[PDB]
Amino acid sequence: PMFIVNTNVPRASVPDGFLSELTQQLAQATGKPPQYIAVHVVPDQLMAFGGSSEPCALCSLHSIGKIGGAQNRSYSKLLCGLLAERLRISPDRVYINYYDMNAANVGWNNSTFA
Amino acid sequence: PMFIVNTNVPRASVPDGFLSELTQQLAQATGKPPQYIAVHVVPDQLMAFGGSSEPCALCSLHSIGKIGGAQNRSYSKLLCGLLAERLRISPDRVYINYYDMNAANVGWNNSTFA
Amino acid sequence: PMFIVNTNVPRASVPDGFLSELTQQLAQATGKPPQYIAVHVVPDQLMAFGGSSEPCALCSLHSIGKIGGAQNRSYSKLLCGLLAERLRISPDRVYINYYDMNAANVGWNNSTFA
Ligand SMILES: O=c1c(O)c(-c2ccc(O)cc2O)oc2cc(O)cc(O)c12
Ligand SMILES: [Cl-]
Ligand SMILES: [Cl-]
Ligand SMILES: [Cl-]
Ligand SMILES: [Cl-]
Repeated sequence: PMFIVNTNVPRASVPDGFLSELTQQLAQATGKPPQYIAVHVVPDQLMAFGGSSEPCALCSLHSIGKIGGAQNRSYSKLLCGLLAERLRISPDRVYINYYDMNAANVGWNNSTFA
Repeated sequence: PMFIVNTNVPRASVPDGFLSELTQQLAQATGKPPQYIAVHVVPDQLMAFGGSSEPCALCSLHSIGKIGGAQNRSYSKLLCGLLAERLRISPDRVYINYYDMNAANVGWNNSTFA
Repeated sequence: PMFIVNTNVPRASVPDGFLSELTQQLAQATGKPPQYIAVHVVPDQLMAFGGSSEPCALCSLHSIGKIGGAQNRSYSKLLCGLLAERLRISPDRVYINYYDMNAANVGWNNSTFA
């Protein structure tokens, strides 16, 4: 899977080891192997949520499967919790878009997963 | 909803109030309450449109509903007009991707909209 | 069409002319004129692939049509090859998400493709 976090929180407030923690936690939550997990954090962004420039985050999780009603609720609770605890962003200032990818539409290692 | 603009226009050329203006304009255009509108502007990007690095933008609008042929035409005029007036980006150098998101696939506040 | 690459490779390692090379190669691969190809390269990103911060890339190719199993396999071989030769990124550390966009959901020049 691929998880991206865009936030207006400054780079210095992203703690050491945050990307590894995201990798390991997504491994547990999605059940996917850590070797297949890519994570991307983008701090210092020019963003607003509800018109306010208070800390916020816009995120996306793309995955071949393991996307669905109940699963996405669980990811949101896990990921919002991480963003609140580590980046001090309130969960009502976080959007996470979920994408269930067809294997034919994910390229990796000169091929696709299909 | 969520609106993101990636542009090679420099940070100093993004006028004060641009995020506030986009928020307010998207609230009226989408009919969604301003509280639900998130905006993200990413200047200073390494980008080309048609092979040239004159001002350009790649944008996305994600919304639970309020996406469709006629509505997206209206958004495109609104958003190209704003990018042209405020960022001096020609409308023929702007791409906007529109995403009609299922409520189950938008996470917010430890849960999803479903 | 639109091609985006996010990578942890530093700005200085993106060779001069890389955006033009991507423009021309994607024009040939998609069959669309270069005037309609947009490219966005984002270096120096805080990213991990498989828990490792060795060079990697997360990419997306959005196209109105010209997306499918066999085409995406061919795009992946082409794009992994360019990233490996030009950015020295191993193909097993590249993800490319492919998006077949509906004509109604792409805005350009105050209009939509539809
Ligand atoms: O060639 C087009 C195109 O590749 C694209 C395009 C835009 C975004 C995207 O994610 C994928 C696309 O192919 O959009 C167009 C919109 C128009 O109104 C007219 C066009 O000729 C295009
Ligand atoms: Cl996956
Ligand atoms: Cl929404
Ligand atoms: Cl969706
Ligand atoms: Cl679409």
